[PDB]
Amino acid sequence: MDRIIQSPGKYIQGADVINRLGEYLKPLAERWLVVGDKFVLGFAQSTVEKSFKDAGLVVEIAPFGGECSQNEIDRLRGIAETAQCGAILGIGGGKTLDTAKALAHFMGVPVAIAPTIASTDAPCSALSVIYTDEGEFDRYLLLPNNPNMVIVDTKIVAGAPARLLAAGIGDALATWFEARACSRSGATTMAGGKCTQAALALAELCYNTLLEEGEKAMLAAEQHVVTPALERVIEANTYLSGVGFESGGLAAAHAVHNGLTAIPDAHHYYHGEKVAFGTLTQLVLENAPVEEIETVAALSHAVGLPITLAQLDIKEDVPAKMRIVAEAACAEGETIHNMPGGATPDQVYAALLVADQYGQRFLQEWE
Amino acid sequence: MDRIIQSPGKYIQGADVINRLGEYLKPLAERWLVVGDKFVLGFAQSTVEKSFKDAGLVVEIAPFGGECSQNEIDRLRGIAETAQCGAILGIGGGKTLDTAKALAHFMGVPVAIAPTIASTDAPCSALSVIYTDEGEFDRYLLLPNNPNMVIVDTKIVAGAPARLLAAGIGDALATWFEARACSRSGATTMAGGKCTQAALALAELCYNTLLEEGEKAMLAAEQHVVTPALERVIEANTYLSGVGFESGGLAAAHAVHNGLTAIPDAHHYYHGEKVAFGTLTQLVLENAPVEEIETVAALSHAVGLPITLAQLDIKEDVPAKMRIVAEAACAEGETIHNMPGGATPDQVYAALLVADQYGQRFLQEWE
Amino acid sequence: MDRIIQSPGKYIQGADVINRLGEYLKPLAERWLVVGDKFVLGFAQSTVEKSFKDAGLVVEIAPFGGECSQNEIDRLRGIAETAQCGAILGIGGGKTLDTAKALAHFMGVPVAIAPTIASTDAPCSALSVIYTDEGEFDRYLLLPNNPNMVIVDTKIVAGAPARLLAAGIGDALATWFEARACSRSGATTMAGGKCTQAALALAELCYNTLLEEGEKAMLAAEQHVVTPALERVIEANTYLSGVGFESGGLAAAHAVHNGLTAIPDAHHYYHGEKVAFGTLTQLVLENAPVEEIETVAALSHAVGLPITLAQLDIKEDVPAKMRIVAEAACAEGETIHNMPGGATPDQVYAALLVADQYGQRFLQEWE
Amino acid sequence: MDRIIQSPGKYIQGADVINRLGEYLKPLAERWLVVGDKFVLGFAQSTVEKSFKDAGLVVEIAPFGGECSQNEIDRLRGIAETAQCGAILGIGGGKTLDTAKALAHFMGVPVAIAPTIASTDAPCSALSVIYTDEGEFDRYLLLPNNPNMVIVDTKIVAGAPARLLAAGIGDALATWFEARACSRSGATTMAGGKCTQAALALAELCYNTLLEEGEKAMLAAEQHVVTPALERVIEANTYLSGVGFESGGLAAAHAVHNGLTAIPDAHHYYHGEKVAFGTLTQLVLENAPVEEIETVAALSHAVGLPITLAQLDIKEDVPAKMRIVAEAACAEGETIHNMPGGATPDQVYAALLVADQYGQRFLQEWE
Amino acid sequence: MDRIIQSPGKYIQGADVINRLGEYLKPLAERWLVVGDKFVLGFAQSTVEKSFKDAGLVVEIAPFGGECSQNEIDRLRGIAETAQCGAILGIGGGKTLDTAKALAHFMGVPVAIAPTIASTDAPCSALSVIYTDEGEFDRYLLLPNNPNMVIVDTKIVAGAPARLLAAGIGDALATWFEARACSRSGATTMAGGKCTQAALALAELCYNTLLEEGEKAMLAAEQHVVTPALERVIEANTYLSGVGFESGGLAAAHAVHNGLTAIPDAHHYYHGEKVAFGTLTQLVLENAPVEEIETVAALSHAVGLPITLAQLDIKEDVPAKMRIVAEAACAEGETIHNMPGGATPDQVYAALLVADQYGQRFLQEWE
Ligand SMILES: [Zn+2]
Ligand SMILES: [Zn+2]
Ligand SMILES: [Zn+2]
Ligand SMILES: [Zn+2]
Ligand SMILES: [Zn+2]
Repeated sequence: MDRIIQSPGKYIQGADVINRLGEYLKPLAERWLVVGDKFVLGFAQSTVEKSFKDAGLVVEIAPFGGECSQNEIDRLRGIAETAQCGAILGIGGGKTLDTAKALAHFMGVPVAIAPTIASTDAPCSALSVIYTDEGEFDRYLLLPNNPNMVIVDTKIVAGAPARLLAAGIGDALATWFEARACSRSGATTMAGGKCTQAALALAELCYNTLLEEGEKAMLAAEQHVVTPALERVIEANTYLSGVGFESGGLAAAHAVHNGLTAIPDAHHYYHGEKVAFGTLTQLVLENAPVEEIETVAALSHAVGLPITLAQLDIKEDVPAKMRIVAEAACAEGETIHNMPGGATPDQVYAALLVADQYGQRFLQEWE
Repeated sequence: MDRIIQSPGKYIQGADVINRLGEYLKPLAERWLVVGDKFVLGFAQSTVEKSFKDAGLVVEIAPFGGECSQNEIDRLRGIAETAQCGAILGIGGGKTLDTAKALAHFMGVPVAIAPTIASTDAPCSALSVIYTDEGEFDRYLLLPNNPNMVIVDTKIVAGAPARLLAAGIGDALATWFEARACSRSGATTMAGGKCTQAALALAELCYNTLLEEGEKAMLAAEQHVVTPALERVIEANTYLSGVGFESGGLAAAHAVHNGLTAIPDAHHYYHGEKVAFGTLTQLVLENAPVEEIETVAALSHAVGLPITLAQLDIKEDVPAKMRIVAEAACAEGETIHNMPGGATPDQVYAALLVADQYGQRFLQEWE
Repeated sequence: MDRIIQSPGKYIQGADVINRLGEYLKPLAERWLVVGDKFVLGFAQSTVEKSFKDAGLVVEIAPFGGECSQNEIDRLRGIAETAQCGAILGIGGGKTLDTAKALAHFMGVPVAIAPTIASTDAPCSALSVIYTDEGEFDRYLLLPNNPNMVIVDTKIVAGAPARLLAAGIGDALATWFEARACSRSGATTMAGGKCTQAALALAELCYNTLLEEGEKAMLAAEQHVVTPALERVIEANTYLSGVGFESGGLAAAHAVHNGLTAIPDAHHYYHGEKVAFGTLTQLVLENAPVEEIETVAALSHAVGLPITLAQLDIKEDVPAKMRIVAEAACAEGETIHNMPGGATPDQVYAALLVADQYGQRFLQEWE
Repeated sequence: MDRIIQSPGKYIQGADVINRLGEYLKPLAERWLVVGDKFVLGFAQSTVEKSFKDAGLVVEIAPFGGECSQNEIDRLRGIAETAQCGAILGIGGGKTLDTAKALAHFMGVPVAIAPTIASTDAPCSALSVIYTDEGEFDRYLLLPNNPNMVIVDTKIVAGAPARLLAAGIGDALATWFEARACSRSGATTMAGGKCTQAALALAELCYNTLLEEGEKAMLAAEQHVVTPALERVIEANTYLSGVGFESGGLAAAHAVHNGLTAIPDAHHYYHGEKVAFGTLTQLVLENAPVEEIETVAALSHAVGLPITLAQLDIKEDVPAKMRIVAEAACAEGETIHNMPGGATPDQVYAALLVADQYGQRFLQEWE
Repeated sequence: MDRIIQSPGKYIQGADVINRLGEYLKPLAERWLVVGDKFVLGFAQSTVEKSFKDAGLVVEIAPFGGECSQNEIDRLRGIAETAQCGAILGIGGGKTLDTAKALAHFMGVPVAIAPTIASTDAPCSALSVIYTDEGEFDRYLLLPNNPNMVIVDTKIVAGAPARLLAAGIGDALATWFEARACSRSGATTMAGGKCTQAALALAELCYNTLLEEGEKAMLAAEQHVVTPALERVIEANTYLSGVGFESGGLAAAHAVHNGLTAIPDAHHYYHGEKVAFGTLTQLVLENAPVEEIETVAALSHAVGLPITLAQLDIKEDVPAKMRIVAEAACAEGETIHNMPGGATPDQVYAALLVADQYGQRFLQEWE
């Protein structure tokens, strides 16, 4: 069929770049509503308003309620209309950015996304994961276009807990392996077409960047300072992993992540930490070479990601729980079917237990 | 500085994709202005009208004057304002596409670009090219956004004259060496910042795609058929070249192309045919290793591109003419100053004469 | 799915091996029906009768009608029931061996296969190609088991025309590429399942043996002497190629070969000669790397196989004839759908014209 | 000599494949006798009867006594003849399968072999192994042909004790070294001739598979689940090890195995466990390179196989017990003579003590 | 710019070479002033006077005060002028050698430099290093030419404390990384121009020598004996490190060294010991590949050099003391600007903390 690649129109990243929000956003619109994370605004609202004023723009700073509900979308739209805003800027965590994207869609205005943590691949994407109130996956919610601009302040991001950066590494570690399987299987990407050569290049660039700079970036994040290794990992976590998964395809890792949410044991863990184990489960499922799985297992453990089920607090009734996880992964419309050859709930259940047994041996041999 | 990458929102390519212009373009607008020249609508108008009709879209045909003049934009803006057009769709060659991107800027509406040839990297960029009369350079006129959508029909491109695909390979072969040179020097790219890891990976992917698929794509182009090698080169000529040049950087290869237009001898040669010689010039200028120059010289000769000044019909008064080219290439605002250490016109003059010597010997002793 | 590999019960190979047909076939049955045409029985009958007599076996000679038709199998059935034969020995070429294979199936008796040429991979397979009485194709008859015993006399094969051995190399040379395609796409082999690791091992062993012994074997072939290189190409032409295609899978090359049969120009050319050009076409279709295509075209030229359409006497009205070959190859049930991603007739048409252009240039620059 | 390769007619493996036993066995006969051990029929009988009945077949379930004796073969021959059985299906472990294969031979009917464990290379072979009543090796009993079908349910095999899969790895691990030895010496294989290229590739593929998948398979075996690595190892344990030892040849490894049965100490250890030490002994005997011995020693220990005599419970009066093993291995009719340059009992005695010291040191440095 | 490489006129090294000081110095002058520290003349004076006297030279022994002050230079200038001295010979450590070189400059006479330790790259250079009286870096004082002769007695150097040879390794270890940085950025070297090829080869040769001979040399140093490895390291510590830093350029390593002198904690540590941590800091700053950082960290620790701040006694109030180091390194007139893309004090501060964490972890895994 057709080959399609989607991208945000502009990706900018740099230290203290929120000082330049005004100059970068001015071409898009003149009247902006800012849906700001309460924590981000507590320490930076002054400089955001100054950045806009110095560029001759008008702002309506709107503290984000916290949840990405339709109530909150409606409330924010009223503010935006009363102020006659022509574009939305979301700045903060994922729930903040997902709201800004939904708002600007309903208002048919351009959107700017400014993540303040590099913990998932969601920002650049034209997507949204819809979740039941029990913490279990439901559906992917698509949007007609990607954000117009993504702006990443690497100094703000370096301030977050390093666990968040590692969770982004976990979500990005999957990119190459799931896009590669979609290429092998002739699967359709979330952009609606076959793989381009470009998307597969970025997905493989993502994986290699994490291998070469993951541990060094983790060192800078713990000190909350910016080094070039950190910059590269933030780009891998945001642009590369975003364009890679959307335009290269999802497969077993994210299906296993959605399957893990169907049990409450790992509810208190981040997206990327569950994806980290889904990658390892995909490598067993597709019988990756022993050298490949050892590398992925070693980098994952080197940044604190879980490589066994106990590290996601799954410790009792493991078999019963893994049947639920496996059936959930194989549900209708799930991405596990993009695996070369496909996968059966008996097959995913096997890989779960075997990935776990492999992770346990690696932690033993590391001592 | 910040690191910035720009891209069209969506890039689609595939065989007979014009039949699906309706469904791809619908989420962007409903009432469209189709801009094309007599030849282009000769074979497309019927299928374009039908695709938009079955999708519930209103289409307004508007033949093109052949040149990207301000009078043509206002004229087309009138027809579009009268028909209440929501988006502009340009279909055809560079002039048509540059017109459609310039028009939709003034009207403040989305644009879709449907190139019917892969001969320059212009389609994806947020850039026109401003020239003189009889002469051929003025400046680079910038744009605020990249095209909303680029849709390349590979069956249409396969029907074009193969010489036009070699021109595209010429314009694209320069991408990696110019972006590499900007990475080595810290040059600001036309996206406004430093190189992203992503921009450099697509620029290198462009070079390797031409190396591995270039001649295979030419076999298909001369038979006017679509093979996977042809699709890969089309993507390298359009998307990889367009993003790689604009977000990777320009250097001496396009400055020397721009100087080659200050003399009249090569006016009957295409854009990428003169870039082909500017790439070799830059490889002499930067003293690229011999294995690198030979590889670029051999591929260029394999697809019919010029590697000497006589192949651009410059056979008389060569030093005096090359002094004009050199002085033009080093003019203020030209991109040759992005080379590591810069470039004096004495050194560009040197590089032109030595590059021409190299090609003469390659055509003799090294083929 | 299940993974299945099928093989003949015993494959025996040696010089002057028909002298030992009696002791090899003795444990299967005592009364044997020997099917063979006039030419083969002309040089083999006396030797078969001696070997069977000294071994204590009973022979019933049954001269072969010449066609592998249903009526010819029925006729040989009556003859074989009247002589109360316990097994069937077919000796000679394809249509004979195919007739003996199907006859022993309907009679529920062992079969031995004694090829006197190594020109196709048919002998070892559990398949008989059934023609009408007048000689037109009828159906592919799938047998439930492979030949109980296959006995190849290398000296007899050395005496045959060398053009036949080169045709065998053509048929075998498709083995590795077609099975690798079926592995990538997950196709079902003619053995009813997915690829075993063993079948793909033998498929690739076949390809390397042709690369390493092909030229050396043809020297022994044209001198009608037996050398170890000839003994290896015979094994590759018979057992490796046979299990390779049946348990590894068929794809574009044999599909394209059937399409060439629709064109009447290449009628006076052999199976493997048409298959050789089918392999080149598949390599263009699947965009195999230039180094791979070059290696295959070089080996094909070294053994006299056709790498252009004019070497198959297809010189006039080429675009019309290729549209017929392409339609015939993409027909229902034809193995082109085993390609990764499948192939449309327009894609197979394109590959056919480009593969021909490639071989033309290879022939031109090799001289 | 003639080069000969034998094989079972059809090899099938898959998870839950006993559900499809009927369709696979359909073309062989309508009325089947099922020889099953009492334990195996406990979980399999109900499923077998449904698979046969739904396929339009007729089954007669005959529980297996436990031993492969002539009295047991005669007793089962009665049941089959009274029930007018057209073929024999054995299902279970080695003694069941060996019985089935013999019974079908005397009745002159086809046989299907469904092994429920992958612990030995004997399924798929056209032979039995004769023993005394003290436990010492007697001879090999050769059958005329290999089984008609071998059907391996991988889910059933994963449920077996993991020690049995490791015993299969120990048996299969010798395949390559003994076939390579026979090729080097030009010995005659159990299939009656010289090595074919096909058999050496299958022998080597066996070794490489165990190296690459052996540890991943033991993870899934110990969880009693099916992963692609466990399936590859089962195919290596059964088909590759089967064709490889029979048509690639035996040498010192199995000779040294038979010697170890001449002493009572290693009676509690399975077949493949003693073959494991035989392979190390052969590697000392033929003076394998120190990197080759270590790789084999490491893989053996990684899956629990003995690499010292004490791990075979041979701990007292070792030089006495090894002289017995040495002369037993060197006896008339043993394969030790297939070693390049042969081997005297003094030489094998040397290799036994030295291999033991090697493994003791390998284990000592496991700290 | 112009490419420039400076050097001392003659570099001589050998065991017991102070016995030959006279013949080597003969052509420079007949009447010499010998500036010697009181300790150095203790073992050297008697030998020096005999080497000079036997060579027909005339010597005036002037004991060195201890400091390189103008009052000391004037005092020695008096002694020399009264004794009608034609050249100056300094013999001892850094302050003696720096004094000798300055004195000869004011008198306009030749100078010979005989270093008794190999702890720094300053012998051979055409410069002094100016300091405050608290211990903080002031500036560099440039001399017009390099010394006329540098004569290094390797036996004398082997008698020095081994810690001093390791300090020379720490100084020399930076030569390649700083010259490579200056080459990359196109910075101007201390010799006034751009890097020559000769200087980069000497810079890289320095690094490779320390890698290959560093540990072997520290064995002989700690035994105070002369081996070829100790001689190669002395040449790398003195000549290669000398020409390499002066005509290859300085960057972040020595800039970070000067910062560490802005705080009092690391005062008990020699020059090269603080440069050792500066090299690690530069390697973080420029984001060197993780294999390059580790090789340098490993070699440093192998010879006793600091790879953490605590090993420089910087243990309390670290973020405070590092901000001082950072701004000191980034001051005007410092070489940090020679880094590709330069470096802000925030960036150097990042690199200081991160490098420290890296070394702490390198050391932690030393168990
Ligand atoms: Zn994710
Ligand atoms: Zn261009
Ligand atoms: Zn064929
Ligand atoms: Zn065995
Ligand atoms: Zn220094």
